[PDB]
Parts: sequence; C-alpha cells; structure tokens
Amino acid sequence: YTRVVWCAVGPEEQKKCQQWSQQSGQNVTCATASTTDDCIVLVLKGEADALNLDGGYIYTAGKCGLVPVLAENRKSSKHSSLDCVLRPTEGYLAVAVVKKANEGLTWNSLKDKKSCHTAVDRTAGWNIPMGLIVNQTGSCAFDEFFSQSCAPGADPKSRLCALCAGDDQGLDKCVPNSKEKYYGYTGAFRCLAEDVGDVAFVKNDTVWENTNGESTADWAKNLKREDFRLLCLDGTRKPVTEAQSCHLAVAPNHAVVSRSDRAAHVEQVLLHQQALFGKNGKNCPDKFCLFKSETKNLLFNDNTECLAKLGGRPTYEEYLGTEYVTAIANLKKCSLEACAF
Ligand SMILES: *[C@@H]1O[C@H](CO)[C@@H](O[C@@H]2O[C@H](CO)[C@@H](O[C@@H]3O[C@H](CO)[C@@H](O[C@@H]4O[C@H](CO)[C@@H](O[C@H]5O[C@H](CO)[C@@H](O[C@@H]6O[C@H](CO)[C@@H](O)[C@H](O)[C@@H]6O)[C@H](O)[C@@H]5O)[C@H](O)[C@@H]4O)[C@H](O)[C@@H]3O)[C@H](O)[C@H]2NC(C)=O)[C@H](O)[C@H]1NC(C)=O
Ligand SMILES: *[C@@H]1O[C@H](CO)[C@@H](O[C@@H]2O[C@H](CO)[C@@H](O[C@@H]3O[C@H](CO[C@@H]4O[C@H](CO)[C@@H](O)[C@H](O)[C@@H]4O)[C@@H](O[C@H]4O[C@H](CO)[C@@H](O)[C@H](O)[C@@H]4O)[C@H](O)[C@@H]3O)[C@H](O)[C@H]2NC(C)=O)[C@H](O)[C@H]1NC(C)=O
Ligand SMILES: *[C@@H]1O[C@H](CO)[C@@H](O[C@@H]2O[C@H](CO)[C@@H](O)[C@H](O)[C@H]2NC(C)=O)[C@H](O)[C@H]1NC(C)=O
Ligand SMILES: OC[C@H]1O[C@@H](OC[C@H]2O[C@H](O)[C@H](O)[C@@H](O)[C@@H]2O)[C@H](O)[C@@H](O)[C@H]1O
Ligand SMILES: [Fe+3]
Ligand SMILES: [Zn+2]
Ligand SMILES: [Zn+2]
Repeated sequence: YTRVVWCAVGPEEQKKCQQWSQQSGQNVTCATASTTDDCIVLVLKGEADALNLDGGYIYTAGKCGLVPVLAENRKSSKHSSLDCVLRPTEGYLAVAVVKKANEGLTWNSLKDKKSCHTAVDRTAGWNIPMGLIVNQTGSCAFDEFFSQSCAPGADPKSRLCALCAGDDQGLDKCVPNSKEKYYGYTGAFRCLAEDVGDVAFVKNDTVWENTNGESTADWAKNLKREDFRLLCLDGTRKPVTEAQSCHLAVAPNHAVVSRSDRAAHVEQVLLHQQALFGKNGKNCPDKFCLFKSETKNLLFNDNTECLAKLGGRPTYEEYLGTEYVTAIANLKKCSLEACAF
C-alpha cells in the first residue's frame, strides 16, 4: 500500500536494494531485471513501481506513459541558498575523453578508432555522440564508424561489443548492466583508462571522480587528470578543466520514473527515504546511505546530493527538453510513434 517496489538492474543493484529494503523496514522492496528495458516493462505491468533512469531511457519510458517524479540533484555553487530538494537541476556535461598520449586524435579523426560507450540508448554514452556522428556523416551506418567498440546492449557478435569484457568469468559479455566490466559511466572510463578503446563517451564528472586519488579502485589509483584530454567539436583538444567550453551537449539529469497513476505515492515515499538515508540523513553514515556504492553508481549516481522536486509538473518531453527530444527522434529513425514494447 504505502510500500514501493524498486526495480534493480542486475545482481549488484539487487544487493544494494536488499540492504535498503532491510533498513527501510520493508517500506521499500525490490524487483530485479537483467536490463533497464526489462525493468521498464515490470513497471508498466505494475509489478514494480519505480527506478532512476538516464535521460535516453526516460524517452523510452515516456512513450509508454511513465512519468518523471524526482530528479537527481548534485552539488552546485549557484542556487546554494535554496534547499537541495527545491533547487532547480543544472544538467550534466556530455564529453568525449581521450588520452593525452594519443596525440593528434581529434573529433575529426575518430573514424575507424576504438570507442567506449556507457550503453546503447544512454545520453552521453550513445544518443549525443552517435546523433552527432550520424548528422555529420549523413549516414545511418553508425555501426560501421568505429573499428571496434564496447557499447553494452548491442549484438554481442558485432563489432560494437568486440571490446566488452563481460564479468569475472567472461560471461555476460556486453550485457547492459554492471556485470559487464565496461558498463556505465565508470565502466566506459575504465575502458579508456586501460587503453582498450581510444575514446570514452561519458560525462564531465566521471573524469574528476576517477582521477587524482578520488577513486582508490585498483585501476583508478594512479590516474592523473593531466593524462587526459577532452575532444571539442571544433577539432580542438582541451584539458579536463575546460569542460564548460569543450562538451558535446548538456544532458538532463537522471530522474526517477513511475507509472502516472503511482507517481504521487512514489514521491511521498522517496522524500521520506532520503530524509533517513540521503546526504545528511538520520541514518546515512551510520546504518545506510542511499547515494553511496563505492564509485559504482548503483541505483543512483554516487555524486547525488538529493532527489529534487520537478516544478511545472513537467511531462517527459518538457523534462527532457525540445532540443534533446528532437536529437533522439532523428537518431531513432536510423534504427512511427508508439511504445516500443
Ligand atoms: C565537472 O565535474 C566536477 C566533479 O563533479 C566538478 O567539480 C566539482 O565542483 C564542485 C563545485 O561545483 C566542488 O564542490 C565544492 O567542494 C569544496 C571542497 O573543495 C567544498 O568546499 C566549499 O563549499 C562551500 C559551501 O558551498 C563553498 O562556498 C560557496 O559559496 C561561496 C559564497 O561566498 C561562493 O564563492 C564563489 O564561488 C564562485 C563560483 O565558483 C566564484 O566564481 C567566486 O569567485 C566566489 O569565490 C561559491 O558559490 C561557493 O561554492 C566554497 O567555495 C567551497 O567550495 C564545497 O562543498 C563545494 O561545493 C567539488 O569539490 C568538485 N569535485 C571534484 C572531485 O573536484 C566540476 O565543476 C565540473 N565542471 C563543469 C564545467 O561543470
Ligand atoms: C541532427 O540533425 C537534425 C536535423 O537537422 C537536428 O534536428 C533539428 O534540430 C534543430 C534544433 O533543435 C531544430 O531546429 C528548429 O529551430 C527553430 C528555431 O529555433 C527556435 O529557437 C527559439 C529561441 O529563440 C525557440 O523559441 C524555438 O522554440 C526554437 O528552438 C524552431 O522553430 C520551428 O518551429 C516553428 C513552429 O511553430 C516554426 O514557426 C519555425 O519556422 C521553425 O520551423 C524549432 O522548434 C526547432 O528548434 C530542427 O527542428 C530539427 N530538425 C528536425 C528534422 O527535426 C538534430 O538536432 C541533430 N542532432 C544532434 C545530436 O545535434
Ligand atoms: C515506514 O513507513 C511508515 C509510514 O510512512 C513510517 O511511519 C511514520 O513515521 C513518521 C516519522 O518517521 C511518524 O511521524 C508517523 O507517525 C508514521 N506514520 C504512520 C502512518 O505510521 C515509518 O517511519 C517508515 N519506516 C522506515 C524505517 O522508513
Ligand atoms: O532544451 C530546452 C528545453 O528545456 C525544457 O526544460 C528544461 C530542461 O532542459 C534541459 O534538458 C535541462 O538540462 C533539463 O534538466 C531540463 O529539464 C523545456 O521545457 C523544453 O520545452 C525545451 O525548451
Ligand atoms: Fe546519463
Ligand atoms: Zn554547450
Ligand atoms: Zn507542462
């Protein structure tokens, strides 16, 4: 009744959800699916209530009638006066990142290089960079642009999965969940860091969070920001300090979605859960913190300060913005209006 079923993607998010479920005294319980699209179907069926989604998936869910409920809000130096929950969201910067040592690699020499993407259908990892590449090349053959990639969610037999590694045992190669070694923001940046790919399509924050000792994970321990460069659309290369002038787009924040008929109940529950387990929550450091998982961004991004109310009670189209929505529709015509399930 006043209980919410969260949808977890893969086994590691399932483990975090179970902990939260326990600590919440079953105010939250957990359903699990192997992929975000499967979680979306659980929500539509009414077998789960909610999950936090990247903007590309919000577009999928939105066509099927799911609505945005609360948004991830990270820290800002502006609007600092306003409480986090009431503060407007800023959006994150989609960037293309290379190694400084890979000299003369620019935006205009990316063809036939090796790429690292968060997952198919995601904003920074896929929709933004592939949308630009389609427009620029006047071709829908974006599966032939890079020599080899890791793009979780593509055909495992294809060149788009050639660089993906699967799990400890090499199983689940290219699955779009955190079992895949090079999945997600952190995974795609790891793919670059280890020189599997020439370029990673991630967000600005990912680079900062996994360099200069911010991570402590074995692969990230010795990474230095100066060893990296951003690719700008004008063919230039900049330091990672210059993302405000060298990004591919600004992305809408990840946001919790639910069925419209459940939105109000999901919202009320989540606001109480974050008071307990959020950033300064009564129980966070002590028992459980919702927004931590050791750099793994499980359920929510680890840099989330709070979940924020939306305001102007936006539809999914208003939330994503007309800019981004037309980007996706145009790219989507390479792969006609309805729910995809
Ligand atoms: C790319 O991604 C990066 C990773 O997310 C991100 O870097 C991150 O930036 C944030 C800031 O947005 C940093 O948070 C900050 O961390 C410091 C610890 O070093 C904290 O310590 C202080 O916190 C204070 C309270 O909020 C803060 O006071 C604030 O209020 C004063 C009012 O007097 C004001 O001062 C002014 O600042 C203006 C804007 O910068 C400046 O122009 C003006 O001259 C004036 O001095 C500010 O509004 C100020 O915020 C203190 O200043 C301290 O910061 C604090 O929690 C703070 O929020 C993250 O540490 C940092 N992450 C990492 C890992 O480095 C980049 O910003 C992203 N880049 C782009 C382009 O988006
Ligand atoms: C890949 O390429 C495709 C194809 O080019 C791109 O899709 C186009 O994206 C454009 C930008 O989103 C979009 O441009 C249109 O621009 C006009 C004018 O821009 C306006 O700016 C105003 C700010 O002062 C703002 O108030 C307006 O809302 C608008 O943003 C817009 O107006 C049109 O519609 C009006 C209908 O009432 C009409 O009167 C007017 O004459 C215009 O036709 C419009 O809303 C839009 O922004 C263009 O529509 C897109 N083209 C297609 C085919 O859909 C992709 O974005 C590219 N992909 C990537 C990743 O970049
Ligand atoms: C589980 O949910 C119930 C219902 O919201 C919570 O009980 C409320 O707790 C608040 C403040 O913590 C009290 O002031 C109210 O009187 C309670 N409301 C009702 C209707 O019982 C409970 O706190 C939740 N538990 C956890 C651990 O999240
Ligand atoms: O792209 C402009 C767009 O803005 C819409 O709402 C704001 C929206 O804009 C970005 O996507 C931002 O990063 C998001 O966090 C934010 O939700 C607007 O309603 C829409 O019509 C359009 O103009
Ligand atoms: Fe994203
Ligand atoms: Zn910009
Ligand atoms: Zn509206």
